[PDB]
Amino acid sequence: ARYTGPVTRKSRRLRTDLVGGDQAFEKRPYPPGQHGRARIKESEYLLQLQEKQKARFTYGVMEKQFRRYYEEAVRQPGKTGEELLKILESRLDNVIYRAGLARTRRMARQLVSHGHFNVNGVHVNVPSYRVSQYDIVDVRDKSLNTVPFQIARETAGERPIPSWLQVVGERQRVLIHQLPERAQIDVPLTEQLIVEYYSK
Amino acid sequence: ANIKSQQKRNRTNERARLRNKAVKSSLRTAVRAFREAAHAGDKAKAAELLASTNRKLDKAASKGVIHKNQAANKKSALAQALNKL
Amino acid sequence: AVKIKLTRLGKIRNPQYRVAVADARTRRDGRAIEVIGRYHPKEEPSLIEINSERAQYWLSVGAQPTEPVLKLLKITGDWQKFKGLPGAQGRLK
RNA sequence: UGGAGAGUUUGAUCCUGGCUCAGGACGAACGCUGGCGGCGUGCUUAACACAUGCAAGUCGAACGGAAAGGUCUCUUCGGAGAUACUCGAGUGGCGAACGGGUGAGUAACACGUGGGUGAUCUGCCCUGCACUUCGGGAUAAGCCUGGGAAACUGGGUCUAAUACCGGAUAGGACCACGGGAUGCAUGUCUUGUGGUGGAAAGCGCUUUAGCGGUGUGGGAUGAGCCCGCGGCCUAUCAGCUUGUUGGUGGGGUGACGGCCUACCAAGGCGACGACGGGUAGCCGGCCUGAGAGGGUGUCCGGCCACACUGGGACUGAGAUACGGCCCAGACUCCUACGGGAGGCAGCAGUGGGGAAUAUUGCACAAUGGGCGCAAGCCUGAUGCAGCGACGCCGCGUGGGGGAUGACGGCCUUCGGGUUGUAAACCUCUUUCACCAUCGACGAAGGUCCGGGUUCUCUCGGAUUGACGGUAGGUGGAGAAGAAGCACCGGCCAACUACGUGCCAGCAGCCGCGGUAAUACGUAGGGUGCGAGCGUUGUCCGGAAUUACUGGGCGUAAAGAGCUCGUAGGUGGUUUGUCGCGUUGUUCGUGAAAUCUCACGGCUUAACUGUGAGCGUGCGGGCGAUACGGGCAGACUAGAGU
Ligand SMILES: [Mg+2]
Ligand SMILES: [Mg+2]
Ligand SMILES: [Mg+2]
Ligand SMILES: [Mg+2]
Ligand SMILES: [Mg+2]
Ligand SMILES: [Mg+2]
Ligand SMILES: [Mg+2]
Ligand SMILES: [Mg+2]
Ligand SMILES: [Mg+2]
Ligand SMILES: [Mg+2]
Ligand SMILES: [Mg+2]
Ligand SMILES: [Mg+2]
Ligand SMILES: [Mg+2]
Ligand SMILES: [Mg+2]
Ligand SMILES: [Mg+2]
Ligand SMILES: [Mg+2]
Ligand SMILES: [Mg+2]
Ligand SMILES: [Mg+2]
Ligand SMILES: [Mg+2]
Ligand SMILES: [Mg+2]
Ligand SMILES: [Mg+2]
Ligand SMILES: [Mg+2]
Ligand SMILES: [Mg+2]
Ligand SMILES: [Mg+2]
Ligand SMILES: [Mg+2]
Ligand SMILES: [Mg+2]
Ligand SMILES: [Mg+2]
Ligand SMILES: [Mg+2]
Ligand SMILES: [Mg+2]
Ligand SMILES: [Mg+2]
Ligand SMILES: [Mg+2]
Ligand SMILES: [Mg+2]
Ligand SMILES: [Mg+2]
Ligand SMILES: [Mg+2]
Ligand SMILES: [Mg+2]
Ligand SMILES: [Mg+2]
Ligand SMILES: [Mg+2]
Ligand SMILES: [Mg+2]
Ligand SMILES: [Mg+2]
Ligand SMILES: [Mg+2]
Ligand SMILES: [Mg+2]
Ligand SMILES: [Mg+2]
Ligand SMILES: [Mg+2]
Ligand SMILES: [Mg+2]
Ligand SMILES: [Mg+2]
Ligand SMILES: [Mg+2]
Ligand SMILES: [Mg+2]
Ligand SMILES: [Mg+2]
Ligand SMILES: [Mg+2]
Ligand SMILES: [Mg+2]
Ligand SMILES: [Mg+2]
Ligand SMILES: [Mg+2]
Ligand SMILES: [Mg+2]
Ligand SMILES: [Mg+2]
Ligand SMILES: [Mg+2]
Repeated sequence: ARYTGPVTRKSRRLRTDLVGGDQAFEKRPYPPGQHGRARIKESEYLLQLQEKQKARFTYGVMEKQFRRYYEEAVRQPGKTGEELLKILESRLDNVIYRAGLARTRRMARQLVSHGHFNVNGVHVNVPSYRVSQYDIVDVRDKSLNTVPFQIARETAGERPIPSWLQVVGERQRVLIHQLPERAQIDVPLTEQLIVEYYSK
Repeated sequence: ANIKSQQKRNRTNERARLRNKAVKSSLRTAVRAFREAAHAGDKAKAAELLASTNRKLDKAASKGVIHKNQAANKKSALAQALNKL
Repeated sequence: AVKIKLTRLGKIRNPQYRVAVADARTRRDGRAIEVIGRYHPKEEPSLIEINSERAQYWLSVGAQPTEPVLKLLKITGDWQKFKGLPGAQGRLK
């Protein structure tokens, strides 16, 4: 299931502009509601919970799925926060966001859900698939000459492209050089509080 | 019972038990006779009846009415029985 | 009798199979005496493998395979090289 | 590579110390809600009683026979003709001990782990070697009949077989005497001499269609038995044992064995828990935990036990013989009252108990299994399918813009805030659902007919899928059909108003409500989730509150009133040896599945597969002797004289 609701509301609640550009945000930077302006109690559990909600609603990830990802990130050798960010980036809607083939997350996700995407020429419609190394991020051949798919061309310059994926010309196909590690990951959020959370 | 084979199977089982009964009656009466011979210590009829006793015992073993291990057990038993007569 | 039978260890929609040696008077997903191969009939040609040097041992001692295994046994060629046929070679692809 | 705390004893404090809470899990249940799919899963209580259907059958290449089909006929016009493929009823073989269910009983070599069997069995499977040689007499079935209500059964002829009986020869029987090899003692194998002994079978043929059988040596497999270790409560169970402990001679068993028996002696077990009482199927595992532990043994898989209750044998290689037999007992049915039948803890399904867990479905398509030379028949195993959000995973119920920040709602300090880009509106695309259509993999498979040197092989042709016109691809339409649950004083994330006024009521805890309730009911807002959300119950955690890891006993609970002393535990310094503990290495085992790492594929996931760890333990060999332990000593320092 998906949230399917207001976005600037939760941006206000988490006190961080999650999406890229929002005039609805920054006008009322306080959390919404009738008690929107009250001094909240800065509790450790409070900031941890708001931080995990940040991590979820940034990528549109649901609760137990975020659980499962965290329980395999903990099990993977080394650290856990870097790999958790790695895999939640490797979700292909975030891949489209990095490639610049979308304006917002809720339509980056739907461009996958609605079956406008083949990976190795394979029809995928689940937005939770994880891109591997060297893989091709391609589109259906018949998607051409569609309004968003053609406005996707001239809107490829305002947003910087990360160095872990390569986007090419008239064949709008991405090549994933490698699985991005830590730095090229955009960081609207400090990430050790997820790590601390689930030891409770 | 119920199974078409089960009635036939019992009809064979009675045949088996009866034809087996003939044999084990024979060999029981014969081992008793051998004990009669040995207890008396005649050593002539006791010497000459072995040709019948082990004969029918091995017949029993071949037809499988009893099994060769106990067959050997009994024949060794009476062999050592006359070995002290 | 000792059997070389095809034991089912698959899902609802995938019949993966794994070949061993086991006594006939035994259920499928029981204790196999020794594992000697696998068979996945989902790829285009097949996915086939038999150990090919304990299969000879079992066939020599008397482990008779079943009717779906006998075909696969000609395919891997162990039947021909055990029976002295001129087609001793394996013929899989 | 892994450990969180908070509230509560006081006027205040610090300890001690319980209680409560925050987490996770279920074969779950109940409340509300609810779209689908995938994959798992579903009597945890009554091992309570079962209507109804199927779940064990197979061979005409074993034989006597012709009940049906079609035939060579005659010919009544609706009967004869076994000779004849084909085959009803019938005789024999194998199977039925596998397969499935339940967990009552069982505290036990029942189970887990490792060993011994020089003390053993093992049909059909493989391999090595000889033989198939003479015969006989019955009987089914059939036919004529008798009795009985039937269930079933008596009498008289007649006929076979790979059914039965008699034989000849044949070493893996025996006895005795000996050799030759090995030990671990009763003993083991290979032989010789002599004297005794035991086996069988035939069935078909297009004219190189083929099925058999018997005696044995060795494997393979299954099994039997025995043993070390391990695994609940309880002493408010201290004496248990007489075939008990052992021996001899016997019997019996497949086999050792008091397994049984005659005799003889008087032994065996136990405070390291005998005997007894209670509880309980056990396990790989599953839940929890940082681990050690604690709980538990459900799906799967392994082992055991049982099959209405209790007792016993038979056949057969193989028997708790669930759908075999004998008897007793309890329960339901028929009887013509003399007599008989039945056992769902098999697949369903019914009734009954419970809070509660499902279709009286399809296919043998695949695999495993049974039988037949084979085609083929059987398989409620198995593959599936239906129902239960019962659980896990996945995906949707729109997205980008969109202020004059619209109406309405709520609050208000009456200036406004809040719901809120959330809406109206524009614009774009159809995951899922709808209609239409094609359409599967699972089948280098299963049989027939071309060609194949025969075994084999395909050139290459027909036909065969329960799932299922299902999964899946494509076209058409338009945001169109699709969100609810819980909570908001602290733990704990989330607040104002109105209604109520110790009343209703809430609550886990401590507490709230007696006129201004952030704590009851409603509204608004919000938070956490989301096809799920809450309540219960159970268990672990927090609980270092049974403490091995990891606790304490002056006053908080806790030093016996004191001493001696039994078992036990523990033990100074030194020498040499053993190598039991300890420790090193290797070999074997520690099944598969499970858990962890890496890849691979189901659109990702759940799930699966492969390779590597895990399998902590145990057995054998080869090392070591620092410490502990045994032994043979030594010393005086402890101890005693
Ligand atoms: Mg029969
Ligand atoms: Mg008599
Ligand atoms: Mg004896
Ligand atoms: Mg006090
Ligand atoms: Mg107080
Ligand atoms: Mg306390
Ligand atoms: Mg409802
Ligand atoms: Mg499904
Ligand atoms: Mg017939
Ligand atoms: Mg049976
Ligand atoms: Mg059985
Ligand atoms: Mg039960
Ligand atoms: Mg005759
Ligand atoms: Mg003869
Ligand atoms: Mg002779
Ligand atoms: Mg035969
Ligand atoms: Mg006595
Ligand atoms: Mg004795
Ligand atoms: Mg004896
Ligand atoms: Mg019980
Ligand atoms: Mg702990
Ligand atoms: Mg079990
Ligand atoms: Mg069960
Ligand atoms: Mg019953
Ligand atoms: Mg027997
Ligand atoms: Mg029955
Ligand atoms: Mg049932
Ligand atoms: Mg009820
Ligand atoms: Mg079948
Ligand atoms: Mg089969
Ligand atoms: Mg099912
Ligand atoms: Mg479902
Ligand atoms: Mg329900
Ligand atoms: Mg989900
Ligand atoms: Mg479509
Ligand atoms: Mg809070
Ligand atoms: Mg009031
Ligand atoms: Mg309230
Ligand atoms: Mg509770
Ligand atoms: Mg504890
Ligand atoms: Mg507790
Ligand atoms: Mg203490
Ligand atoms: Mg003390
Ligand atoms: Mg005190
Ligand atoms: Mg004192
Ligand atoms: Mg003293
Ligand atoms: Mg003392
Ligand atoms: Mg002492
Ligand atoms: Mg000592
Ligand atoms: Mg010492
Ligand atoms: Mg993959
Ligand atoms: Mg994978
Ligand atoms: Mg696995
Ligand atoms: Mg294992
Ligand atoms: Mg002194």
